[PDB]
Amino acid sequence: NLPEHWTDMNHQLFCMVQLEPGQSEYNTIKDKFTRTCSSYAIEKIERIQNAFLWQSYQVKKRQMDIKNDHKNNERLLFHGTDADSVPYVNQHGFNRSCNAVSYGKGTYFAVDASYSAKDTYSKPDSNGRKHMYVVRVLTGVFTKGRAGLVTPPPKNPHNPTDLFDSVTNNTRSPKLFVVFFDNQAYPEYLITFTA
Amino acid sequence: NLPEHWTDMNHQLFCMVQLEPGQSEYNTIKDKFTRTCSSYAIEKIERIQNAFLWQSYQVKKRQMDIKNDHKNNERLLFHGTDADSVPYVNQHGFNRSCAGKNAVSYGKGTYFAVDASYSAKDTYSKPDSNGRKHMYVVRVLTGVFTKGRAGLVTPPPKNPHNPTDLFDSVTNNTRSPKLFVVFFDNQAYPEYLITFTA
Ligand SMILES: O=C1N=NC(=O)c2cc(OCC3CCCCC3)ccc21
Repeated sequence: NLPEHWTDMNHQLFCMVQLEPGQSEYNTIKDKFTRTCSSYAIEKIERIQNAFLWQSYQVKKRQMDIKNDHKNNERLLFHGTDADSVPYVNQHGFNRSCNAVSYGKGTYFAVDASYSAKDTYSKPDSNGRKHMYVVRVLTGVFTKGRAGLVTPPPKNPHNPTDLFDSVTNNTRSPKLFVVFFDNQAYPEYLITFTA
Repeated sequence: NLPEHWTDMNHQLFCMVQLEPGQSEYNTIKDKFTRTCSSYAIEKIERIQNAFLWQSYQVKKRQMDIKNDHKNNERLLFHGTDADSVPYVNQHGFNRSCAGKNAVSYGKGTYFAVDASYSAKDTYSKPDSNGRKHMYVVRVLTGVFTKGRAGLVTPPPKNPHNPTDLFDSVTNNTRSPKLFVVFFDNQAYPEYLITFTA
């Protein structure tokens, strides 16, 4: 059930597709980044076409839409990483088992590209290049996190196994989200850029 | 995609079904257990019907069936646990983030035993305040495996020059496997819960 805007993959199940500058899709992703990172230079934007990761993510989306009884469970967020982690994320997505983790032992995503653009996250490589993903994240129903969580808290400790979907730094005005399960986040675009 | 022999759950996403001694379904699990645990006695065997865990696991199985040549990717293995963990495993499955360090570590992941006698150790199936021990019977996507190492947080690569193309699982011994370790969510479906006593 591969999305229409994906380009043909000659019957393969993984491809990184470089976007054409000045076309609709590239302009949309560039604008999301330049909202907070207009001082940075974009070398390229690639679309991640990973059929298996997409399948597993879409199953978790359909389940969360049923569980929560509404369809507003997805946000587009940013994730900076080092060059040596890019092949793993492209093929396998995000892994909590692989910086501060003050809101719990999960994978962190930023609302603002400027946060992910810090050298501690998007570490410049031996050529000065920095790497940041644009990510579809199933944030669903969220609560404030805290140090040492291995899953989100329960919604009511009367039923300890009915969990929040994610945690955040601030519930009224979130700037980051943490997810604790595989296939709750789909890396959709990779931005390669310089300071 | 829910199996046609499951009980009708009437819109519900989750149910535990108590099996009847003398049914083939009960007897096969009883025999699999008693092969190595004939000193213990079974109280009851429950079929775990968890729609979401089943969906996510069957998607992973179809993907491993495509990726691997013509491999039998699935084994039926045992997992002992404490009573405090049973409600979470029934609803959410096996979380590597909650796993203990094993007395012989082949990596940081969830451990599954070939023999019920391994899982029947008090270290894993801790007796509760009523002297009941709990063991799951689990469908596990072992796939293509190699001998593990204590340092691992994912299975190792098949080829050191292609670090992202990974083994599916690791074992203690490739020639005579007695334990498997998996490192990803929805690679194991808790199928039956055995409640047993001395
Ligand atoms: O883009 C990111 N890539 N990798 C991260 O680990 C990461 C982490 C992150 O917030 C970490 C949080 C910040 C406030 C204090 C506690 C810790 C935000 C973005 C990122």
